[PDB]
Amino acid sequence: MAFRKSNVYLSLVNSYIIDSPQPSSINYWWNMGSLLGLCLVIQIVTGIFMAMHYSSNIELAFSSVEHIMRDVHNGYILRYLHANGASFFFMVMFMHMAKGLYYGSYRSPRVTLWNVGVIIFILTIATAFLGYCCVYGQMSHWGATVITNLFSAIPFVGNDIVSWLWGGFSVSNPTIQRFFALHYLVPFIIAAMVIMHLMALHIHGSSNPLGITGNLDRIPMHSYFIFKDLVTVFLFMLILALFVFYSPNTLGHPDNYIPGNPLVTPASIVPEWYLLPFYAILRSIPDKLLGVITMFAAILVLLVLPFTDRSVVRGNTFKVLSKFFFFIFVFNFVLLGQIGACHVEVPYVLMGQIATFIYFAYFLIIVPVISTIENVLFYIGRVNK
Amino acid sequence: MAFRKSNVYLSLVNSYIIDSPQPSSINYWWNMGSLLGLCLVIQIVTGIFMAMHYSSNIELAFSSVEHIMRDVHNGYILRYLHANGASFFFMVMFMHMAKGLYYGSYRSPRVTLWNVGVIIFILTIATAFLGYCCVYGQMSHWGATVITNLFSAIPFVGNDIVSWLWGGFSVSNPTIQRFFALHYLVPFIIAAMVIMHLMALHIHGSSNPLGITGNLDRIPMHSYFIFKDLVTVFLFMLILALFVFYSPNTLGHPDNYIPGNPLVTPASIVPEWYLLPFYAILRSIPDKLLGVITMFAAILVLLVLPFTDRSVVRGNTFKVLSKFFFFIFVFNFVLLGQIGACHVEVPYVLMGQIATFIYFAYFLIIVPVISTIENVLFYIGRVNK
Amino acid sequence: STVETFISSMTATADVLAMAKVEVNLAAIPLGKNVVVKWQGKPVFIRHRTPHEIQEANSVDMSALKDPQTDA
Amino acid sequence: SSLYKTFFKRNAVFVGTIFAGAFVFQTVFDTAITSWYENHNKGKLWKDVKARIA
Amino acid sequence: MTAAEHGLHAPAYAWSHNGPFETFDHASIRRGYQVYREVCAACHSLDRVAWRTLVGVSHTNEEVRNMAEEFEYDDEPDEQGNPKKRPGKLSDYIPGPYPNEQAARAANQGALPPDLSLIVKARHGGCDYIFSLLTGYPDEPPAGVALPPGSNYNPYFPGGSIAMARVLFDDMVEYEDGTPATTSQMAKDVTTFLNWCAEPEHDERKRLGLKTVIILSSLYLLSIWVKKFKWAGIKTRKFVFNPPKPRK
Amino acid sequence: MTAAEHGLHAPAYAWSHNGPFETFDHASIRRGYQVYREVCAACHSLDRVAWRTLVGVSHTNEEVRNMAEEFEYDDEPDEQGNPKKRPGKLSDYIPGPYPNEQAARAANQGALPPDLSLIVKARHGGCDYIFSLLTGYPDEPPAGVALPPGSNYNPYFPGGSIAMARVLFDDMVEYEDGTPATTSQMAKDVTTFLNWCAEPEHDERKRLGLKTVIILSSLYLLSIWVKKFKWAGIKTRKFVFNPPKPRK
Ligand SMILES: CCCCCCCCCCC(=O)OC[C@H](COP(=O)(O)OC[C@H](O)COP(=O)(O)OC[C@@H](COC(=O)CC)OC(=O)CCC)OC(=O)CCCCCCCC
Ligand code: HEC
Ligand code: HEC
Ligand code: HEC
Ligand code: HEC
Ligand code: HEC
Ligand code: HEC
Ligand SMILES: COc1c(O)c(C)c(C/C=C(\C)CC/C=C(\C)CC/C=C(/C)CC/C=C(\C)CC/C=C(\C)CCC=C(C)C)c(O)c1OC
Ligand SMILES: COc1c(O)c(C)c(C/C=C(\C)CC/C=C(\C)CC/C=C(\C)CC/C=C(\C)CC/C=C(/C)CCC=C(C)C)c(O)c1OC
Ligand SMILES: CCCCCCCCCCCCCCC(=O)O[C@H](COC(=O)CCCCCCCCCCCC)COP(=O)(O)O
Ligand SMILES: CCCCCCCCCCCCCCCCCC(=O)O[C@H](COC(=O)CCCCCC)COP(=O)(O)OCCN
Ligand SMILES: CCCCCCCCCCCCCCCCCC(=O)O[C@H](COC(=O)CCCCCC)COP(=O)(O)OCCN
Ligand SMILES: CCCCCCCCCCCCCC(=O)O[C@H](COC(=O)CCCCCCCCCCC)COP(=O)(O)O
Repeated sequence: MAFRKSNVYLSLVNSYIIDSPQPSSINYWWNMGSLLGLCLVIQIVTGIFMAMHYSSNIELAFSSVEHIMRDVHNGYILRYLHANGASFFFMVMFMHMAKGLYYGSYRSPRVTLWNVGVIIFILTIATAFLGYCCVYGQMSHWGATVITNLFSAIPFVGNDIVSWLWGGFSVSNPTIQRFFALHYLVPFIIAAMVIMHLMALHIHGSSNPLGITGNLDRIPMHSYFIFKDLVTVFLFMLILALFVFYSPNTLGHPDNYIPGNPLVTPASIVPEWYLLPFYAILRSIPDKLLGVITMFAAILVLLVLPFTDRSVVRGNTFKVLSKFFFFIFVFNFVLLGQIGACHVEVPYVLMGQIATFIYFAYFLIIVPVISTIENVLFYIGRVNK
Repeated sequence: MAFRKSNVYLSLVNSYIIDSPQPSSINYWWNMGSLLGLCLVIQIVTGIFMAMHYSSNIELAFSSVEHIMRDVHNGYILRYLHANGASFFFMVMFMHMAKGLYYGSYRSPRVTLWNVGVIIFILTIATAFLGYCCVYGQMSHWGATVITNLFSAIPFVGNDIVSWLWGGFSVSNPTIQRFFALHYLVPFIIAAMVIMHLMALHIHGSSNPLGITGNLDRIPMHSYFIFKDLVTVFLFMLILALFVFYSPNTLGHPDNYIPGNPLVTPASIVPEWYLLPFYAILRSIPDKLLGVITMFAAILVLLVLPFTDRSVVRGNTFKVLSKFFFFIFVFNFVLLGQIGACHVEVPYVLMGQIATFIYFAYFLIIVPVISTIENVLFYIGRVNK
Repeated sequence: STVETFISSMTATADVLAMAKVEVNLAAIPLGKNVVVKWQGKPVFIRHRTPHEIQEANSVDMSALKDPQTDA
Repeated sequence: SSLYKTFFKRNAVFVGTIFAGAFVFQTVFDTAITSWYENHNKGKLWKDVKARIA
Repeated sequence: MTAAEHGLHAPAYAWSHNGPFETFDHASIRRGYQVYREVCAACHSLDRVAWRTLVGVSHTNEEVRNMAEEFEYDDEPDEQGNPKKRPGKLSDYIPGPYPNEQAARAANQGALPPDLSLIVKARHGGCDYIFSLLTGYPDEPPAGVALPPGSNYNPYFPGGSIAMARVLFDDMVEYEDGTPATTSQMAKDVTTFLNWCAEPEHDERKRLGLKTVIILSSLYLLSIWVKKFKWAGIKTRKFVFNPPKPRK
Repeated sequence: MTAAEHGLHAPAYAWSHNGPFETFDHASIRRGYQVYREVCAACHSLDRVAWRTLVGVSHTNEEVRNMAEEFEYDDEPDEQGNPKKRPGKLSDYIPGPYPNEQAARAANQGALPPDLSLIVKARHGGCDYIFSLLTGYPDEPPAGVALPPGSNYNPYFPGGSIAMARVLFDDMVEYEDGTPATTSQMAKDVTTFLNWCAEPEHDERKRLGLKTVIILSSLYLLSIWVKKFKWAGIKTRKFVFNPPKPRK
């Protein structure tokens, strides 16, 4: 046989990116996976070449970031690529998970793939939070303080857990040093989970935007989806180059260029832009413990998703009401982000509570009821009696 | 079928550490691989939990190491495990490569396995050197200086390569910071190369100490070699616990507790104990460029090994002269280490040159000639005419 | 261009090129004094010589030197 | 086009043509874009200010 | 919050360095440094701006050297361990007027004057906010506002009550080039200078952005062509189906 | 090198903390601190030893507090930014006698006295080397050695010529417990104290070593039993072979 098939190392390259049978009807929404892989490689390479100049002391963190942006040759390129690419990493990941919810890729036989995806999502949120605290600006310090006090809400144990996390009594030098070590560490766990994700994908192949089988008309990976992914790679690099070179500090928060001061609290403490729906979910609950439980349940309710989709056809392509309520859900998630960006004021508390309820009601009540009604409507539309 | 066979993730755990067919005659020398895996996990876990307290500035490196050994709870356990476990990592790796040379595991069909082993060996030497320079003692600073000036020996380009490595004009703050970043990075490349090593092993299975096939009497991995590896794991932890808790600073060099001073040169600059044969090979050549080329050729001459072993039986088990000259080679390697630990004095220069020549003559002249003579001797011993 | 960016980011930064040169004063160092400074991460010996030390320097025969070199 | 396949037939001369094209393109594109970016900002750069200061 | 705690919205002034192609006005940066040194530098540090960054940007080599040699920095001590001073050089940083935080809070009625190295990048609105802050003090606060004594009013500060004084008056500095130095002129000059101090890469960032956007747009259109090319065998593929003989 | 450049080999003194079970002599550490403070501390810093490490090791709580309050450290400045001092506390470090390196080289004829926090762990020989260094000065150097003026001889230093003076004489300090304070007694006490300063974990390190070696030896013997147990079906396995009927 061929050398790409008989060699031990090149057989994986073959069976994953050369001769992988892909369904020939998949559109550009089946390209966000390759795009996330490229953006992860961007994050790791800029992280290494920018962490060769970073000193993680609490008295030397912000000065070393400014040393990168001023004294290091092309260091502004590195930091701006790194932060804005983390923003694009979460945006492409949100689009990828929306592709997962829409076309029904979570359903059987792809439950393992969906669960490893949710694990990757949790690890990526953790990585972004740790790296945002490594800047040690104003928002970095106070966001670390608020999230660890949320961990202090745990009954009978929590204060000692938080003194363990801090490595002291408040967010201090051991906290920033261990956040830098963990933040260097967790992306390699993300890379291992990505390899496990690709294995759980490869044992059944991709889905298709129709929700029927794709075993009939398969076309290879090579040259077809290689050049289709190359198209979206160049578009992604174009938009990233715009938001790096022409308007770099748009997505960030301007308070992060104030150095970390434990005495001055800011006027409005807000995380970076993508953690705002989860921050709104947590802020909508009038309790600390129930708030933390609801914030983690807002990700575990993605795990309870394949067991509630009672639709007998895969994906929302050929269904009306499920497609409508899907876009209700997407614009609700955007409204959660925008509620979280605001203050704790009338009527944003009541709207945050209603928006959290519509989030959990979509994942727990709306999907099974609308899928059951859509099944019975498909049946009685064509069966006569 | 069973769940350990039908699941995607547990099938790898099955086919590697549960139902892997091992030859039933392999002795305890086929246990150094599991021992190296355990010692790599030790190095990584102690590296993370000790790099949560490490600040990599040149003015704050040695003080942070002493902060680990004094102020951090159980930090002396972490540093002593880490340094002495790196010493045991190279000792078990030397024993593993000697198992490879002795029993002929380099021969066909295992050339890919041997080449990935040599790549792992080079990456591990690089990791140990970078982490030894991260201490920034006296030996750390001056060893970094000598090795990078050896990189300045390269014609027409080398000075700019060294100004690129240093990040300046001598071993300074950017050098120590990038050595810490690279030293955090390269062990994950070692883990990836270890996974590739296990793949290239698994496509043909282990050898056996007889040099014949082992396809006839295979016994599984599980409970048999699991508990045999558990025996040597507990012995390895026992000896590591001795050299950590009762005599920790034996293997190290006492000059490394002097802080890094660029003005004072030491009386004798010596690397840590295992790089001494390679340092002796390089010091034996009266030229800088030929010295660096000979030092890298002393590892690439392990790659030229399967093409010179002209013995028709696998391994030195049933051959007299090859076994004798193998132990000549092993004690020559020890003599290289002991020559390198000494000064540049009469007669250690002449003995270093003779010992380097016997090293390269074993890998290039002694093995093919003795294997040819042993083949003809096996033939005419039993064939009558 | 990507390789240029990620490799030239590891070269000597701006502030370590700022301290590449020292500008020691000729009028401030006395005659019979030696000045030892840390410049460019290296020691530098500085001396104001007398003309008799110049005459001692340029009149030693080259065969008393394993690497002969004139004073200028 | 035409019958010339001494550029496209052999992959050695084809990738050598692509490399020589990029080698010219780096220099020409950089010089042209620096000239345009300084022509668009006439009067604002330090060259014009240093020429203005007597 | 009301509009008073949030502060009034700074409007859209048409700066000479907005837009994806316009660079800084380096003569305005030179005049902004002059207004900085003669007004702000009594009370604002500039701790992250080295002297060498002004060489070739707003001043020549000898101008920066003769401005840095007016200041005293800490030399390495002498042969008896006595601490000594030295005149500045190109590699040092611009020194603040205050030796520590407590001297600043003592000399400014408790309020700490923030370091202005990143102040146009650490406020929302940015350039427009700094300009409207400087030129926004009323002659008298609106009727019904009880200021705490020692504080001043301008609506652009969040809360209304600021602890700065109105420090831009008509012709308090003289310009080297003879530009009429009114309040708005000096405020525009220092806001351009602080934009330089926060973003010294701005010129090279925009020209490398021009190169990168041109090359990636060309690559994106070329890749659209090659995708439409190599998929042409699959887009135009056709299927006919005559149903087979049912006897088999 | 000759034996002169390498230095004479320090012999094997039988310390009270050698061996895998013996700990430090804490009364000897207390007396070693007294000899340190009254002899060495004029010229040797101890920069890495905090005051709190002596509490419960060689002194009580109030003794360390009343020894630390004799020294002055840098307080945070007052409400006018003036620098002020404060008496020491338990969280500070033991201060050196010299404010910087140049004062040390000025007061000691050019030679820099090394910091003694790790000096028994940064010399080959260790305890034996420090003890033989202190008690090794001859009354006069051997015949034919031209010492550079201002330097002293003892054979244990590498090169023979050391820039230290012989600073251990008979009964220059008085001990609190009434021990006869000869030169060798004081040298043994300071070498034990410097062993404590380099290795404060030494006591707990040896007892955790005892626990770990006992548990791992028991695990190693138990694992040998379980390996001989689960392989018993394979060691005793037997094979007989009657060769098959050749017609097939
Ligand atoms: C925000 C930062 C994200 C950074 C990620 C960068 C990549 C952005 C990805 C956006 C995306 O993937 O959307 C895909 C969406 C669905 O695609 P489809 O397969 O149903 O359409 C087949 C096409 O006609 C085939 O036509 P063809 O394949 O020959 O060319 C496609 C097109 C390439 O454009 C794109 O990839 C998306 C812009 O080439 C062009 O002609 C462009 C002309 C300038 O494309 C569409 O057709 C648009 C439908 C509405 C989507 C709106 C998205 C709002 C979120
Ligand atoms: C060293 C390896 C490294 C890796 C790998 C890495 N980063 Fe980072 N990251 C850093 C460093 C260093 C910083 C702080 C310096 C900075 O912010 O510019 C940082 C900062 C960040 C920030 C804050 C940026 C800012 O300035 O506000 C975000 C967000 C972030 N990382 C996200 C990610 C994500 C998402 C990934 C991958 C999934 C990732 N990082 C991988 C090194 C790394
Ligand atoms: C953070 C992850 C990390 C990993 C992974 C790691 N180390 Fe280290 N290592 C360190 C740190 C931090 C130091 C410096 C602190 C110290 O020496 O105690 C160090 C120091 C060392 C030293 C010098 C020890 C001394 O004190 O002299 C050696 C030798 C070494 N590492 C070898 C290795 C080897 C071999 C591996 C794996 C194959 C490895 N390290 C993996 C963090 C790591
Ligand atoms: C929470 C959901 C989820 C997350 C987050 C997620 N994935 Fe996926 N991924 C999927 C699903 C589901 C599929 C298959 C969907 C289908 O084919 O219908 C998939 C498919 C893929 C594919 C195959 C191509 C494709 O688009 O189907 C790649 C490659 C991939 N993922 C990589 C990644 C990478 C890299 C990350 C981030 C590190 C990631 N994924 C994060 C759920 C997820
Ligand atoms: C360059 C030589 C070499 C190096 C270095 C090397 N290996 Fe191996 N390894 C081998 C060879 C050869 C074999 C096959 C043994 C044989 O001949 O049957 C092997 C086999 C193994 C095995 C299977 C168990 C065994 O004993 O054979 C493991 C596990 C293994 N290697 C792990 C490692 C790990 C882990 C490292 C370092 C991280 C490593 N090896 C480094 C050559 C090497
Ligand atoms: C009278 C002393 C004084 C002078 C002179 C002075 N400042 Fe201020 N400035 C202050 C003080 C005090 C603050 C702090 C205001 C506060 O914290 O409420 C301040 C704050 C600022 C702020 C931040 C305001 C905010 O709300 O964040 C800016 C911007 C500023 N000054 C610009 C300037 C500029 C430009 C100059 C030079 C023209 C200047 N200042 C000169 C005292 C002064
Ligand atoms: C006269 C001033 C002086 C006094 C008093 C003094 N020292 Fe020293 N000591 C030095 C100098 C100078 C050196 C280093 C000299 C050299 O390097 O040649 C030194 C070096 C040492 C060294 C290491 C020498 C080496 O070669 O590594 C030790 C150990 C030492 N002193 C211990 C002590 C002890 C213990 C005391 C108090 C009991 C003490 N010293 C008191 C001046 C002094
Ligand atoms: C030929 O027969 C075989 C055989 O086939 C096999 C497979 C093996 C087995 C081989 C191995 C076990 C080697 C495997 C080694 C690896 C896979 C390397 C992986 C190493 C790692 C350390 C994985 C990385 C994991 C981490 C870095 C996680 C650590 C994270 C921490 C500690 C986070 C801490 C932070 C907090 C907040 C808790 C044999 O031993 C063997 O001979 C009998
Ligand atoms: C479903 O079909 C598939 C499919 O099967 C696959 C695999 C992919 C591809 C997906 C990926 C490749 C994502 C996987 C991503 C990873 C495994 C991340 C790997 C990245 C790293 C391990 C980090 C990179 C590390 C380096 C490059 C090391 C070198 C770095 C440095 C800094 C060394 C420099 C130092 C010096 C001294 C020069 C698809 O896109 C795809 O859809 C078409
Ligand atoms: C690990 C990182 C994952 C990133 C996801 C990237 C997904 C797309 C990868 C594109 C690879 C293109 C190879 C095609 C190929 O070799 O076809 C080869 C030849 O094709 C070409 O020469 C393509 C021209 C050169 C394109 C170079 C693109 C480099 C920019 C890559 C930017 C992203 C890294 C085989 O083509 P053929 O079988 O039709 O004959
Ligand atoms: C991040 C990776 C995580 C783990 C996933 C594993 C997938 C790895 C993908 C690597 C793809 C590129 C590898 C190409 C190597 C192919 C060359 C080859 O196989 O030739 C091999 C020899 O390989 C070597 O000597 C060096 C291999 C080192 C590879 C280090 C990268 C030829 O050997 P052959 O297959 O013909 O067997 C005949 C037996 N005598
Ligand atoms: C570069 C490679 C790095 C190493 C990766 C390869 C080695 C991975 C070894 C992993 C061993 C531990 C995995 C055992 C978990 C088995 C559970 C399982 O497979 O059930 C999966 C579901 O798994 C999940 O939901 C999340 C698993 C994430 C794993 C996170 C570690 C169900 O699988 P299945 O479809 O066969 O079940 C049908 C029901 N009868
Ligand atoms: C994560 C990999 C770490 C492997 C360490 C192996 C090196 C041997 C030295 C260990 C000394 C550090 C522990 C210690 O100081 O304990 C000391 C006791 O000694 C021991 O029990 C060590 C026995 C090791 C058994 C290994 C079991 C395998 C566990 C795998 C991980 C879940 C201190 O005990 P104590 O703090 O008083 O409770």
